[PDB]
Amino acid sequence: AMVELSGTVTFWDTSNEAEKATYQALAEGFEKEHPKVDVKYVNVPFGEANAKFKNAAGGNSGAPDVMRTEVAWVADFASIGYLAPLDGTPALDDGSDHLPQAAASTRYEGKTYAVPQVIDTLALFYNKELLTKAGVEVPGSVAELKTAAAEITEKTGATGLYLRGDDPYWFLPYLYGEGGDLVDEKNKTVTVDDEAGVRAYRVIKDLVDSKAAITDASDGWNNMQNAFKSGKVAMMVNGPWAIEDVKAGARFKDAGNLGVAPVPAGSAGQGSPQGGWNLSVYAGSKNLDASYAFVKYMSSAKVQQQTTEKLSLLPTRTSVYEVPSVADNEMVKFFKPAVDKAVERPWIAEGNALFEPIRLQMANVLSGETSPDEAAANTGDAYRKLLKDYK
Repeated sequence: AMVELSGTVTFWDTSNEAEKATYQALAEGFEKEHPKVDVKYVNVPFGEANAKFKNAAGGNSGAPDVMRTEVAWVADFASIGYLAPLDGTPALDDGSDHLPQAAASTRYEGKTYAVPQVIDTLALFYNKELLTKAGVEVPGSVAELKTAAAEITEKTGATGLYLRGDDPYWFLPYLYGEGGDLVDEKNKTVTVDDEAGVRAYRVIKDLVDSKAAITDASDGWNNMQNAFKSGKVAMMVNGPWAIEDVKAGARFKDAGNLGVAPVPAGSAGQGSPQGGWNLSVYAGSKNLDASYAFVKYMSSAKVQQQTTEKLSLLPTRTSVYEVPSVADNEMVKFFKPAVDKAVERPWIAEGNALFEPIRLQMANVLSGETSPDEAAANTGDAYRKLLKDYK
């Protein structure tokens, strides 16, 4: 005789209205192989979950055993002592299968505080009919995009690209395209203001000045979706969360008119920012052993496969992409090449705080107030102020 896992595992899930029934069933499925564990599923709106978790942990009461953690939230929560370390625990038993970026997002200062669940990124969406009418290939770089945009405008009147100007996550493809990045964690050095960062601010302004792209200082989500759905532009950069809305658009009655490609390269690189979700164990959990097993189960190939089949979320396990029903999934077909271009975030406590300086400076570049060099300098200065021990 051996004892079985027992006790309670409270799981806080942040999945949306359409996803939560499936995720509750998957979570409760843990009880099939562990009937003495009581899984208590709770859905927490994603935009409320970070604060709710911090408040419960900080009050030493009512915190879940297992928390669904956005990729940036791993370092956020670990940096304030709220996550159990998972190295040398049974939680990590499924190991090298994960996409490297997804694995990396689970680590904070040399320890593992999560297991990967799903990944996403930004990608270049394109109107196939407008590109076909114009005679152009999907552009693979900013230089190619400028040329393609001019052909699209001449032939069809549409602008090539809607460049999202009011949300800093959409700056990152341009930064990565110039071979740049926000910080060098290893050397505790701010890098957003090196020449690659200056060039990235220059690229976005050039795209608009040259008429390859249009943008807006406000309401950028709606403006971008309306422009792309209507054919005012032929291209936009966006994520999986946009697909259903695009399919409701007037130029996409035939979903076969939508193409998705990786974001374009810049002069010295190519990459798109990384999103997604992991699973973490609360540091103060009274049921660590069952929680380790629960996150292993929810991160497992079997569960990742079911998640894609039911919800079309993108797996982190390389093996799962070889499952026929996964390989032919609409979202996997649209996004896997883009996911191969994902670039890791800086996995630091202040990762999310790095976005606001970009938002402000990119806005000021696009309105003409601030030059690329001053924008990059301002971004770097704000980072040095936020990151007191970085050079």
